[PDB]
Amino acid sequence: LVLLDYQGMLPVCPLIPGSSTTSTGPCRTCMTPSCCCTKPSDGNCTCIPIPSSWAFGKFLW
Amino acid sequence: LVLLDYQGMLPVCPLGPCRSMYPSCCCTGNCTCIPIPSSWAFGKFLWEWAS
Amino acid sequence: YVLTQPPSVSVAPGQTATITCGGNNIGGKSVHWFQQKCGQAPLLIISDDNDRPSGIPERVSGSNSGNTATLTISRVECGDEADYYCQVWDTTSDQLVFGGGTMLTVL
Amino acid sequence: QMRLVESGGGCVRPGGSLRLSCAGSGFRFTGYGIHWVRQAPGKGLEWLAYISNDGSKKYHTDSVKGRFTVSRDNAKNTAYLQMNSLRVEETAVYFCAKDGYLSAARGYGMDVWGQGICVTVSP
Repeated sequence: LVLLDYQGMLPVCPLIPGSSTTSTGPCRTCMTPSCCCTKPSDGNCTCIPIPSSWAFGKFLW
Repeated sequence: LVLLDYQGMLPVCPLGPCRSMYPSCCCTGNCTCIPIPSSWAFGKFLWEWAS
Repeated sequence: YVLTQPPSVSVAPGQTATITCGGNNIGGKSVHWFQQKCGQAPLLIISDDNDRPSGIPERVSGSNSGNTATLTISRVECGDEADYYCQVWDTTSDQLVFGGGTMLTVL
Repeated sequence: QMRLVESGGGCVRPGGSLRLSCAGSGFRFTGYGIHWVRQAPGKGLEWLAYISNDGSKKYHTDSVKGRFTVSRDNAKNTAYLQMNSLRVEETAVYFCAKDGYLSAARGYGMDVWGQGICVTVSP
């Protein structure tokens, strides 16, 4: 489970800060478990891609 | 980490109307998104990954 | 990043309208469609090339593929007369680009 | 509901300056980036600037780069656009529109538009 997320095999969703700029966007821009999306009560589908490696480790930090 | 898991506070995409803020769906035409399980997301993902 | 869009489209009450805005690589971009009636603020009617917001009539449907992205309004009322604007974030130069606007005419 | 109000427009001399405040309400102003668009009196929409959900990334058009400058204050729920060295062809209707995505570095597309403040520039 530590070697798995090194390969990126654990698709743990990155958290959307909601108060600090990130690499979020819409569904279409995800391409350029693919990405994790939210529908805020005052916004469109905000989608942030899972990291290609250390997704679980990056989430835990 | 499993108590952190049974509370569903780590979102793992299992492997569509959408929904720091926890993302509530994982998406791959229209935007089709599978919801993340409320509790034991990592456990269910591992159970399906080996099955 | 030029976003070509027809200067005008004329339809009849009951028919359908297709406003087709086209870029070089519009298939790899998030096309948003806005509606602006005369003397009013533009209104988002299509997002993510197809996601219709809340309250927008379901007759409105966007599309995006290849070099062109189209907005189709089916069974247009006389109240659909407006200017419809494409909008994409050109990531190569990091600039938002609007289309030329298509003045819909519903006779 | 979600509503943006622009302020600070009006007649200015050719070469003057303005700061269009943009008070947003009905939404979490801290989580969404604010665009700035202008529409000439009879022409199409023209993107003018964008500022991220906190202010880290700010983008400008090439015709206004080095003259216009976005800014914001999430505590006051406002967004500003300092427009310096305003030219004659700069008269338009300026809108501030919130981006539709939380904490996005790029303004992929607006969600709620402002009312639009009419800026005129003439002797």
